[PDB]
Amino acid sequence: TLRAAVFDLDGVLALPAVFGVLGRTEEALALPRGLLNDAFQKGGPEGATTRLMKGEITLSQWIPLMEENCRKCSETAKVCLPKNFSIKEIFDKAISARKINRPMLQAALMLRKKGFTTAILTNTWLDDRAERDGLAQLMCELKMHFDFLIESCQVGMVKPEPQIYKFLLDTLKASPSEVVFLDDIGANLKPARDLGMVTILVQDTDTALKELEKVTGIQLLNTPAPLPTSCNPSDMSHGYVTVKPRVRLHFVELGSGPAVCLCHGFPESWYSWRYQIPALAQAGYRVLAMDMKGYGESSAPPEIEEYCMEVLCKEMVTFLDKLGLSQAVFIGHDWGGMLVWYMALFYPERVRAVASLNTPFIPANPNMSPLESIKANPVFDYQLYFQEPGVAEAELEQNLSRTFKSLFRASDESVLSMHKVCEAGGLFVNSPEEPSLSRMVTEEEIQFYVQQFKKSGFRGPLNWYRNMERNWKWACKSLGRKILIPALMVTAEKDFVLVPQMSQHMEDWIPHLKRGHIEDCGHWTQMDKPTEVNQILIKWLDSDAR
Amino acid sequence: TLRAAVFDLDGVLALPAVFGVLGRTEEALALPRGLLNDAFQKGGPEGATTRLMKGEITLSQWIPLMEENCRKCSETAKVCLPKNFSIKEIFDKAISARKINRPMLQAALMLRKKGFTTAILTNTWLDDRAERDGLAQLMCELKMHFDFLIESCQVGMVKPEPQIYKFLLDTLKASPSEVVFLDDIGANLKPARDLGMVTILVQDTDTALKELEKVTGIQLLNTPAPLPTSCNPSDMSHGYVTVKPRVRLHFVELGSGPAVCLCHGFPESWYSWRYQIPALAQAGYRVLAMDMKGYGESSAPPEIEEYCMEVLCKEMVTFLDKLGLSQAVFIGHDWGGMLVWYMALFYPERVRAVASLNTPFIPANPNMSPLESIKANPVFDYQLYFQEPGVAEAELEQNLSRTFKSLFRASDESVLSMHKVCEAGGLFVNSPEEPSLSRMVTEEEIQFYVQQFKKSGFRGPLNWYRNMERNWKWACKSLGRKILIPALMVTAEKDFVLVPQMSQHMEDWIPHLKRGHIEDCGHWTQMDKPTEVNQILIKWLDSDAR
Ligand SMILES: Cn1cccc1-c1cc(F)c2c(c1)C(C)(C)C(=O)N2
Ligand SMILES: Cn1cccc1-c1cc(F)c2c(c1)C(C)(C)C(=O)N2
Repeated sequence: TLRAAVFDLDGVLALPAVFGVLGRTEEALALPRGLLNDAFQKGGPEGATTRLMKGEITLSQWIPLMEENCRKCSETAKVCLPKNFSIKEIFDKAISARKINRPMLQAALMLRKKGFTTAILTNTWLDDRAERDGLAQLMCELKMHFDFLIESCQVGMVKPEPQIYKFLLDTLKASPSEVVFLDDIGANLKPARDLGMVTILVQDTDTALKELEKVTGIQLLNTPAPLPTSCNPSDMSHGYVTVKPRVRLHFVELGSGPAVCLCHGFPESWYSWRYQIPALAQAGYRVLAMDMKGYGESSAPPEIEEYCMEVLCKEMVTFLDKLGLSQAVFIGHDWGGMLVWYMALFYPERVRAVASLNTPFIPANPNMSPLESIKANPVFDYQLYFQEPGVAEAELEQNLSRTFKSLFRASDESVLSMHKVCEAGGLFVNSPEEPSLSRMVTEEEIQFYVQQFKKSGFRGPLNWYRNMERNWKWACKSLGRKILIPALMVTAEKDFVLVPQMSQHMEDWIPHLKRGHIEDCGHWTQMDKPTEVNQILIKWLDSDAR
Repeated sequence: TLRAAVFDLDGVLALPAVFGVLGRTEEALALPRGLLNDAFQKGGPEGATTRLMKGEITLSQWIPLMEENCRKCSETAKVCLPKNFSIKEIFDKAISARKINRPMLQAALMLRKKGFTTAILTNTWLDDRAERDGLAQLMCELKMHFDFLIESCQVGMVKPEPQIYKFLLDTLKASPSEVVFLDDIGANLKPARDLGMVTILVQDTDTALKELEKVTGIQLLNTPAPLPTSCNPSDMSHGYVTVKPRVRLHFVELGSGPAVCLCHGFPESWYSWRYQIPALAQAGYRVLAMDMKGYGESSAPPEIEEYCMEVLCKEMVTFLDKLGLSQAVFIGHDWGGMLVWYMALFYPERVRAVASLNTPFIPANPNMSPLESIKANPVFDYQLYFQEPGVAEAELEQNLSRTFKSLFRASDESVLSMHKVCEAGGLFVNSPEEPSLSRMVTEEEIQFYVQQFKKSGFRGPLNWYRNMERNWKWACKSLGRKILIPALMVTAEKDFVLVPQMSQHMEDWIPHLKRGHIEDCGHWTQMDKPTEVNQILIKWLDSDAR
């Protein structure tokens, strides 16, 4: 029975293959067929290319050796290479053109999801070209999805030498009959077959996957669209900044490029952005996913006033100061969404661009007390229930698993009434003791939230709702302003509290506002519709945040 | 007696002042004298500019109000503004041209060093212009050096209103006669004087500093060249990455731009780069200063083999993988310098550029055992003393303060023999019990190293020297290679072990090698000659690492 799947890189996980460009170049330059492929393999195991693949020499050292082989081959074939003939130019273009073979990667991802050990085994080189970063990026993206990456230039062995296959088997800790090995080079398949491994000769991806599906008995073709890559908390870089003596802020950090600061809502975590973190970093951004004040590994002081918007915003500015960041793009959800609009209003110099999921920008009404305003809309009753210190803490802390399982549900799964929370005595009075697991979350994801909330509970988080008067007074100072920096408002069709219609007057305050809208999306936007969130954010970041 | 110094921003800490550009524009466009300055102040406390300075409106909202005032003023003066007249263009240029008044900042820095509380008090605006980052950067650089920053647009008050001066005094927790206040606007000085503060009307910086020196009795002009900005450990962003189950790497992080990974030597810390961290981040780089494996907050497993170059380099590659970085520039010192050359040789795709301080690149000699090679040069005897597990640990751990005070000394202060360390029975056998403090370090800096080494001691650090055979075998695999990526070798004139002459054959292996050389510099390069190190690294980074 199979338990391991091994994939080649060139022509398998990445397309188009380089040997294809050797042929394509021959045809474009009208050179004899096979001339470049012949000069590339010249000397066989004793040749320049084998030395390169074994890591004896670098790619830049190899380039003139290939040029000499090309001259030798042309002399014998009684032809002339063109005037502007350049091996460097040919390989730069080929490497740059090679992209991840997305259906092959998805199949590798599905096999690993079903318990397979996966590896990439590749004949590759030590790339020291000025343009080497393109390939470093491709390898980085690919390698994260596999248990092992075995590179010929690191191990000093190449396919089709028998020892590299023995090295592979030892690395996998598997017998040959337990392995499926995919390669586009027939000669590189022979030793794996001779050892007793299941082998697939990859020409077109579709046929290769049909063979792979047949042999593993796992559906790989025609599958439902997969979710984006998520985060394993123990594999992330964890950052910590002291913003003031008693307050430290925790964040998770991934990628390079313009800083993108993600601000979660209530009662959440940096982990609420798990589906966005890998995608935004892959899109070319340095992601900083916060544990907002009162949450996770960030400090949670007990005082109400520590959670007013003015204090929270000041602390986020200090956070940027201590990291040496003059700006960040601020993306918020729920309470995080409210905070980011206020960052844009009070600290526009520090905000590269601003985006909110669900939370609209609504200016303070200077002619009405904030308590009066909240009372006017019945959907906001939960916010009145959250007022009295200790009441909501007791209900939410009673059974953490029940709390998160009852809260984190899709629009067509909610056990929460929301109407008359105070009158009914709580949010969960008509909710089961042992809620079913929502289709959005796994038990493991629920337990992460349970583990995080064991540290500080719900006091700090609830305090975000306990500064209505304080926030109203501060917000009133901004009434003559407009938000004129790049801005995006993302509405969720099925958020029954933060309804899309509530955002309708935003253009009055944010004339250049851009929008996104997610159909069949509830309150927990990032985990409800991660693919759609990623598409909207990446498109907006690339056009408006640079 | 004075204990607080307050500085204005425009025309005091930053030059040239904006009001100067209003005058300069008038002259360039041959407009009536004072026309633009008059339209700028139009309406006094009731005008557009006061509203802007109080934070009622943003800079982008203010621009058309200023345009209207300019039209009104021109109509009255019976003149016409030019065809291409633009307030936005005038202010963008002015803000962009304004730079930090370096001698004023140095004086503020000296006063704070001598126990003064320092603050910036400024009439400023909420900047939402597309080009706002330039100013966000300037404010960031400036604010870090002061106890307080009071901005008119945040507090809703402006100079010369009396309340802002009362707010300042309350913020400083000081009586008026205890404050010296510097401003380039005479009208903005009057309320501070009326309260009883010492005031200085800033025209030219030199005269302002003479007045400031006279009143405080502290030398501010003609001072010796100050050291670069250092790091306060509790004010840094601290990062943590698990590279494998039992190994976590700690780093300090500052700035934005291309990733620059700093790798210290033996027996050091991320803190050895304290003078480089702020300077490189200010130069436009994202600095990652490591605690190398075995040190500080990084893991320190006991096994010798955990510290061989192959393992250390693999872990640094995983470190990049987990942070989502395809490359970093690697800068090393001592053992860190050896590691970075090997990163360049084995992982060139992951190394944007490579630099070493003191440590030359010397290829393995395949015809001689590494132990034989070390024996040939008497200056390397300390490395033989470090071989036997437990011997050097006992001496180095006996008295941490004595260890660091004896080690960290300039070339003309060393109590260390280095000749016949084994024979004499130790490095400190002819060293005092209570060494004097070297001119390079403070007692506080020594205690930081003492505190760090209390966690794991010297086993992990010494193990870096205990892999001669293992490193020699691995290094031999790279003998056919050349380092062809951007590289810098920095020699230190007075390093008596890693002598400049030892680097003389490097061009044979690194043909495109760039060099730096520091006169009167010992082994502890970063703290010995921080200004010179900063100059060399920044110049090389900007030309070769992008
Ligand atoms: C955040 N929160 C805490 C307790 C209850 C909520 C909460 C807040 C909302 F905006 C919202 C909801 C719950 C549902 C799912 C009903 C919805 O459709 N919108
Ligand atoms: C790093 N180290 C640990 C114990 C002793 C040293 C050590 C290493 C050196 F390369 C070196 C020195 C000490 C001095 C200061 C003599 C010098 O000029 N060069």
